[PDB]
Parts: sequence; C-alpha cells; structure tokens
Amino acid sequence: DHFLEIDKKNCCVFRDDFIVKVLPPVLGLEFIFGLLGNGLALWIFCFHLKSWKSSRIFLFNLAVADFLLIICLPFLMDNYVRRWDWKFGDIPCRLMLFMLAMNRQGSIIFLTVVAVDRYFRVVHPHHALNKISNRTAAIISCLLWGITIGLTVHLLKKKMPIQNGGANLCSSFSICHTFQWHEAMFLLEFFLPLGIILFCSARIIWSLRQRQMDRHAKIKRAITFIMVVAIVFVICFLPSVVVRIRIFWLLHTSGTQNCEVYRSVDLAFFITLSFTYMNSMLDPVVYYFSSPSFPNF
Amino acid sequence: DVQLVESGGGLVQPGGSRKLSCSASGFAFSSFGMHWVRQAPEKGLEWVAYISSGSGTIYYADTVKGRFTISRKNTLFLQMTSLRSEDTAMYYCVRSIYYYGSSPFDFWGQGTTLTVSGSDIVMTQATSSVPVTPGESVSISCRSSKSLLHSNGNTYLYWFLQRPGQSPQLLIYRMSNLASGVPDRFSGSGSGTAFTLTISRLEAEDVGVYYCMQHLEYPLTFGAGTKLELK
Amino acid sequence: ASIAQARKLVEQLKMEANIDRIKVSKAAADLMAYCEAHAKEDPLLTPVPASENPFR
Amino acid sequence: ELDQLRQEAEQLKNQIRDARKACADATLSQITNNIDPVGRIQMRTRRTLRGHLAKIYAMHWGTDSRLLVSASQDGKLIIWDSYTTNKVHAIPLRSSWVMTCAYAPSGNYVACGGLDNICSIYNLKTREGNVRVSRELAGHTGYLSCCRFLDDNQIVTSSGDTTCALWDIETGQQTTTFTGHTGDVMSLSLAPDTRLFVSGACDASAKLWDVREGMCRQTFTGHESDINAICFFPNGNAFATGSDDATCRLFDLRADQELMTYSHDNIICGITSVSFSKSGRLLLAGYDDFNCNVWDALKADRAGVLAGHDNRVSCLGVTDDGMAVATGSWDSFLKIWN
Amino acid sequence: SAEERAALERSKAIEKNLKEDGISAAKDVKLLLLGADNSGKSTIVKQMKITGIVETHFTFKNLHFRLFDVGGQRSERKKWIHCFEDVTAIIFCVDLSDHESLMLFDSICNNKFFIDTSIILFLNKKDLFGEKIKKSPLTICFPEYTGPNTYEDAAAYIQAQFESKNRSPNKEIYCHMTCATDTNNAQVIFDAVTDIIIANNLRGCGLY
Ligand SMILES: O=C(O)c1cccnc1
Repeated sequence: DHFLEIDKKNCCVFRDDFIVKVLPPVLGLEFIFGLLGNGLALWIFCFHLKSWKSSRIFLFNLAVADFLLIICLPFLMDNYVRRWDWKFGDIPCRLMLFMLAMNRQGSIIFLTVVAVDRYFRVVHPHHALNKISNRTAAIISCLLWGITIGLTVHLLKKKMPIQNGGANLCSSFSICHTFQWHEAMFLLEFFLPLGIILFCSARIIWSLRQRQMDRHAKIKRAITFIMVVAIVFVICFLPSVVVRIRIFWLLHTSGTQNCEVYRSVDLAFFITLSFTYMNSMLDPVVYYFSSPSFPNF
Repeated sequence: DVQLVESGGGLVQPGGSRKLSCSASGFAFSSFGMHWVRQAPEKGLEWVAYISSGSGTIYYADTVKGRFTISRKNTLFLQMTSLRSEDTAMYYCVRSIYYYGSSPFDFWGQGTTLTVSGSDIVMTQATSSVPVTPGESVSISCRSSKSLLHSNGNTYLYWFLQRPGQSPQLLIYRMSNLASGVPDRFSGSGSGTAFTLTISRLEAEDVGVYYCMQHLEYPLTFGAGTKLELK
Repeated sequence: ASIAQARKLVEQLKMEANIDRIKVSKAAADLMAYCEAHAKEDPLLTPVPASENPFR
Repeated sequence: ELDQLRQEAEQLKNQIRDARKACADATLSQITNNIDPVGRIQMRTRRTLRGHLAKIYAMHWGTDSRLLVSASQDGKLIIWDSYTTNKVHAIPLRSSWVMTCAYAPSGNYVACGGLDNICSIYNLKTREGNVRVSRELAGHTGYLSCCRFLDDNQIVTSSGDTTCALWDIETGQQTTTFTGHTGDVMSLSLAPDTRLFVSGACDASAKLWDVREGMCRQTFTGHESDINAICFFPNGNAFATGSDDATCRLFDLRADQELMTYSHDNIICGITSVSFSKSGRLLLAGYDDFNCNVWDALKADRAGVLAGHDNRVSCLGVTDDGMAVATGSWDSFLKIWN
Repeated sequence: SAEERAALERSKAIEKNLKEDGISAAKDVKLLLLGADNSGKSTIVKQMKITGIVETHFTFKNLHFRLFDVGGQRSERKKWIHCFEDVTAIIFCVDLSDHESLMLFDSICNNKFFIDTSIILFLNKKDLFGEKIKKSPLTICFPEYTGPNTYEDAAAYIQAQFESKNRSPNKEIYCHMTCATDTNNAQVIFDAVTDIIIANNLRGCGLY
C-alpha cells in the first residue's frame, strides 16, 4: 500500500483490506451467473438452432467473446484472494491479461455490431447489407476478431508479474503517469461504442415510432429490448470509466507524490471494473428474453 | 448450318508479323473452346494453340509459346510475331466443347494458307499408305509412347479423316465412340497403348488421309497420317 | 349428361370385372422368388466395398 | 333409368369385392414370415449437389446411372454428373413454376412441366452446342404433375385435370388420352416394358392403363387420402403407392389387390415419393417429416433411415444399376446415398 | 485430370451464372394475388399495368414486384398452393359491390403453409358499396348485422368480419378500401410490404 517504480515511471498500487472482503464474492457471482447463462446460450446456438443468418452469426460471436471473458474469471478470483500474489507465474499472467482485455474489447465490438445490424435491419430494410451471405458474415467476423486481437496483443509482450514487498502483481491497471495505449483503449472502447449504440438504438426506436406500428405488442417488445440493451451497456461500463477519469484527474492535479490519496478510489476502480464483467454476466438479455426460440427451449 | 471461316493468308516477310482471324456463325460460340491447328504444305497436322470458354486457360505448342498469341463478337484471333520459315501452313480454326459425353474437335473451318518468303506424348502410325478398293475392308493402326487409358476409365484417342481438298472431319472420339453424322462403316478398336480404326465395306468416299490424335494432355500430338489410297 | 356418364361407368366396371385373378399365395410367393433371385445384384441391401463403389 | 345404372354399378363393385376377397387365401406378411430380414440398412451421403437456390421438386436419372437432371422453383433445370458433382448443363425454363422433369432413356432429351399446363421437351444434343426447346406440348386444362418418356418420340404426362395423356413429340399432339379419375392424376410411372403404366390420383385410387389400347385395365384402391407418388416393382407384376395418409402400400397386378402395408405409429407425415431398389427387396419412401425411410418390402419393417435434410424431401430415385439412391428436398440440396 | 479439367472450367462458369442470376432475382418481391371470382383483381392489376398462372409485374421505388394471379387454375388449391410458400405477402381482393370470398379467406388465411405469411386485404369497389347501401341494406348479405345502414359503419363491419377469421397470432391483415379509380395502390402495397419486411427482419434478429 505504498508505491512503485516500473516502466521507467512512478506508479502506485494498494492491497487494501476491503478487496478480499468484497471483490472475490462479487466476481464469483459474475462467474457463475456468466457461465450458467452463456454456456447454455452456446449450447442452444449449437444444438437447438440449426441454421444461420448474419444476425445469428454476430450473436454467436458475442456469446463466444463472453464465454472467454467468463473463463478468465476464476483465476482472478484466486488472484484477489491471494492479495495479488500471482501464483501461476509468467506465461499464465501474460495470457490471462491478454485474453481478458481482448474479451472486453471483443464483446464490446459485437455489442456494437449487433446494434448496427439492427439499425440496418429496421431503418433501411431493403439495403444490401441485410441480404449478405453467411460466408460474408464470417469474413466480417474474422476481421472484427482481428482488430480486437491485434489492438491488445502487446500484453503478451510486456513483462509480468511485477514484484514488490510480499507480492508479485499480475495487473495492468496500476496508477501511473505513462499513458500507454491500454488506457486509450479502455476509454475509447466505451465512448465510441457508446456513440454507435445510442445512435443506432435511437434511430431504430424512432423508425418504429413514426411508422405507427409501435402499437403492436411484439413491436412494443422490440422497442423495450432495444432500449434495455443500451441501458445495460451504460450501467456496466460507465462507473469504471468515470473512476479512471478520476484517477487521471488526481494524477494531473496532484501527482503521485502522495499516493495515500489513491487507496480508496483504487479499491473503487477494481470494484467497478467487476461491472465490466457484469456486462458479460448480463448477456442473457441479448438471447433469452427476446425471440420465440429461447422461451420455447 | 454451323460454319467457321478464316482470313488473313498470303505471303509474309520472315521475321515479320501477321494476325489471322476466324469468324464463327451458326453456333453458340461463347460456350465452346477453340483450337488452332496447322498443316505444313505437304505434311501431317500439327497443333498450335487453344483458348477455353471464358478465356480461362490458354496453351501453346513448344515451338510457338510467346511468339504467337490467341484471343477471342463471334471472332477468334491468332496474333503471330517473328514468323520463321517453318511457320508456313494452312491454319484451321477448330471448335470443341467439353462435358461428359461431349465430342471435342468436331468441326473444322476451311482454313487460310499462310506462307513466307521430350516428355510430350509421341505418336506413330505404322503405315504411310494402304492400297484399297471399294467393297473391301481395311485397318489403320496407331501407337503412343505413353498409355492413354486414364484412371477415370476413358482412353483419349481421336481419329480424323482428311479427304483431299477438305478440312478434316472427326470420325472416332475417345477411341471407341462414333462421331455424329459419320457412317456406321467405321469403328474404333484397341486399348491402352495401341489403337486401330476398322473400315468395313470401304467406299470411294473413304479415300483420304487418316490421323490419330491424343488428347490426354497438352501439347496435343497428331499422328503422321495414313493415306488409304484407291487401287 | 348423367345417363351417358353412368353408362360409361357401368360399362367400365363390367368390362373390368371379367379379368382373371390368381391366388394371393402365388402372387406374393413369386415376388419373394424375384427378390431372392436378384439379391446377388443389388448394391443397396448388401453394401458394396469401396474398391467397387463408384461413389467413393 | 338412372337409378338402374347406379344400382348395376353398385352390384358390379360388389362382384369385384367378392372376387378379390376370394383370392386372398394368404397374406404376403404371412407367406414371407420365414424369410431372413434385410437388417439395418446403413447408408451415407456420398455426394451433395449444391447449386440450386430454391425448393427442388423433381429429379430423374439417365439410363447410364451417371447423369441426373434436377429441377426447382428457381426456374433452372440442371444436369449433374453424379460421379464428380460437376454441372453439365443448366437450362433456363421459360417459367419458374416447375413441378416435374424427366430424362429420356436415350439421354438425348429432357422434359419439364408444371403450373404452366405446358410440357417442354428440351434437346440436349443440338448441333449448335446449346440446349433448346424442340417442342412445347400444350393441351391440359390444369397443372402437369408428372411425365415420363416411353421413347424419344413419345412422352406420357399426368395432370390436374383428372387426365393422363400420351403425346407424339414430333407433331406435338395427343396420340391417346386417359380420362377416368375423379380427381387430379398426381403421379405416374411407366412399367419396365412400357406396355402399360399406373397413375396415382388425388381421389385415392390408382389405375392401370394400357398405352396401346388406351383404356383403363384395372383399378386399385385402399388409401384414405390422396396418392402423392407411385412406381412399379422391378418385375413389373407389382407396384407400390404412397399417400398423404402417411403410409405406403404394395399392390399386385395379377391378384388385383393390396398385398402389404407400410406404416408405423410414430409416422404422421405424408409420403412424397416411394421407389424400389433393384432387387425389389427394399422400398425407399420420402416423407414430409424431413426424413426418408427404407422399408423391407417383404417383411414390412423399418430397415433404416436416410436422414440428411433440413426440409421435406420432394423426390427420390434409385439408379438403374441400383448403385445409389438420390434424394432432393426443399432445402435445395440433392444428396446421393449409398 | 486430362480434358476433365475443361469440363471443370465449364462447371465453374455455369455455377457463376447460376449465382449471378440468383443474386439479381433475390431483389424482387413476390406477391400472391387472390380473391373470389370477378372480385376486382384485374383492376388493381390494370392500375399497375402489364390458362395457367398469370404473372404480372411492376417496379416502384426501386423494388420489383412480381404479382402472381393464380386463379386461372381449374383445380383444387391444396396440391399446388405449396409452390407459393415463399411469397412475401398475400394480396386478397374483395368486391364490396358483390360472400364466397369470406369462406375463401377463412380457408386460406389459416392454411398450414401460410400461418406465418401476412395478408394484404383490398376491399375493392367502395364507391359502388356506398351506392348499394343507399338502396339495399347490408342485412341482405349479413342477416346478423346489428347496426346502422350507413357506409362508414357497414363497411367497417365487413372489414371486421374478414379480419376475425385469422386464428394464428403471428400475422396481421393490412386492410385498405379502394374506390377503383385510385392510383395509390402501388404505395399501399409498397409500405405494407415494408412493414412486413421489417417485421421479418425483427424475427430474423430474434428481437421480436
Ligand atoms: O480485467 C482486467 O483487465 C484486469 C484485471 C485485473 C488486473 N488487471 C486487469
């Protein structure tokens, strides 16, 4: 709970008392809530469904990204129980940080692409994008995975764990001055996808409104679900990004010369970072509560 | 009726260049693959170039690759550059279409005379000419350096008849099948590596030069030709 | 209308009723005899091996 | 007057029933009880003919067992080389609403028809290299459900105006017409020697016709609902028909009656084709339930299942040498089983 | 492979032509057109211009509408109606100036192939119906009618008597009342089809 020198810069980290008392319980809740929903969603997509359209392709990719995110979680449960004494060592640390970052990035990409898909399916129904083949969707999918992978592959290159005191830290989100691209990633992956999500949702809602078919019960279903996906995205990601903004505000205005300023807000950061896992645990909204198929199964 | 007509013959200066053109009518040209074949002034046929349907693939003979070029409005072209003394011949435009049961090389244009101022399958015809008279029966035979009976079961030998002063007519294809419009007097025979056309009850209409040919792989090889000659 | 149509129907029924009919024992037994005589020439009921099969 | 004709027709039917019942000394299932069952008939999808874009409604094999024609409501009739899966021809129909097609025994021609009422005779061996309509046969008052060549010059058609007809393809005219069903003549099959043929009708009867004498020679009944498909047993002395009543039956020509019935309690979908194997020992039936079932045509029990389609099978056919059994369905993929 | 590769080139070329035809045809919208005998079908076909099936077609706001009048078939529907399982919508015409149409609607709109396919319902000849109600009451066609004999209510009652016949809950019956002089029918068909297409897309997205 003091300070660090790493990456040629002053950084800080805090093994505060509350973290083991709150975070591993919450994160285990995310792990079970995520697996019990998302794994069954993959099961349904593989055996219960029997054909594909581009929409279903992107929904399957969303489920896969969430599955890998969920697969991350138990290590991190152990990591927080160990008070960031990372037992599993170098290779597990690097691959875990890589995957987990990539899975946030990728689940966000497939949320965004599902929203764009809905926009073109409802606002411009005759447009060519709505009639693309499954192979076309597959190559689009592999390019989407490509950017989500390559934009964070460096976490396999960076050294870890980082050792100080009685601990060996396997983490990226330590406080410090160097704005490595990981921070730009974590910020823009909220704000730009938020822009696309809200634009697409607003235009879908408006097109169904002005068409005066908003009166029907199943169109009311569609309208409400369009909006709850956006609200879920906001509540899952915004509390974490605002805390990162506060970390940078404190670093700008006061520096690291008194790092005891940062203890409770760092604890809060990791608490709210568990929300970003909640976005994966709350994925049933995108496949179960809508459709006839999922209530039928 | 089906018709192919070519233009662009005459004398050329050696080392020069010439374009020969083939004009096709009466058939769905786009769906055929078109060949060029050339006959030296007193000798058997030799193959020159091929261009498939949709111009997907193009092939040339060993003595021609890069010196000529084949391209295809119902018109086909052969563009010739650096014409050697050896390149004088009558050039025939030959159609062909490929699918199960099809009959390649089945129609031959009338042809233009142009004149100027080791792994390939070799083929031999054992007799240069056979004396024969109407009502008799005759046999013409052919052999290859590599076996033509392919794994898919076909044996790719083709037989042609050139009556004096005509472009060749296809008589037998894939070593057994009789070409449409050919009298039943003809028959193919033999298998593997040696082949035989049998003519039963020969007639004056059958007097001419017979060429066997392999189509197993390019470059296509014609036999030296056997003249079934009257009396 | 109906007189001619019914005349055609009864003419057909009577002309057809005269057909000779064999006993079902024979009519079934020689179907069995056919099936058993050509069981040696049916690739679908006895599986054809991959060396002889053209649909490899 | 009329009442007497009705009563006499009724008595004629009671004499038919008496004669047919008198001949039923034993049943096929009883006679063939001692025959060894054909066992579990396992089969695998050796080929899948991808390339149609809408529901397939018909298929037919060339006499060489290698070429096959398949036609769909996309408006294409395509000829396939089954050994390599290559497409040999693709024929653009003058109308997209095909319901039937056939491949001539010589291989020279392909025929096709449907909701147009017209039946079109394509010539595959044209000197011009492309494939063109040699004759458009017209004259039915309803959709043509099914047609077959007797030989290159004459084709028999079956139609929704209760009528089959025999055409001279040179003149394009009906050489004979076969009136006599109470409903659509939904399906047809010429016998091995082509001297006579049967047609299954939407009045649930199947009738036996003579193509030279032009008259109905026998009438078979026993289904509760429309007969969707039919064909002869390879010996030519029996035939089998499949109804929308979710069952197939085997009828005998000389005993004038149904010999056996193929059904199971778990089956409720209608048949869409019923075709024998070369020995006659297997009857393969395609069902609306997306499945296809193989029946031991003597023992009358399930030999196996040809399950590979995402939508109903519209057609089925065994090659002339018995080496494979194709199927084609509404999910637009033909598949070869062996 | 010998000259068995040129055959493969032909195979790929006509596979290319098959796909190129198919992707061009998939742009068209297919519409089965129906009604009882002499129920005004031909008039909306005529407004849009251009013994078996009779395909009309027209083009509007970049959609190509293929408009199948199938009623020429002198045979029972059950054995060919499964051809039209793939249409985007069913257009059903009723002549208000005429009742068999109502039984026909009851029969088709609940048919096993069409429980998922929506109907566009044109009540043709509204003007002549206004004339008729002025001289002979609607009770002649509906003895149970319990309401005023005036166009604005009798006509809506007929509309309700039709719309009451669909028993599956996966479809909507897009009504319209046509005075037979209107040029607007193309727009009515078009935007009904747009609603139908976005509903199909919402189903395909699992959002509905
Ligand atoms: O979720 C993450 O990216 C994460 C978790 C713990 C430590 N560093 C990063």
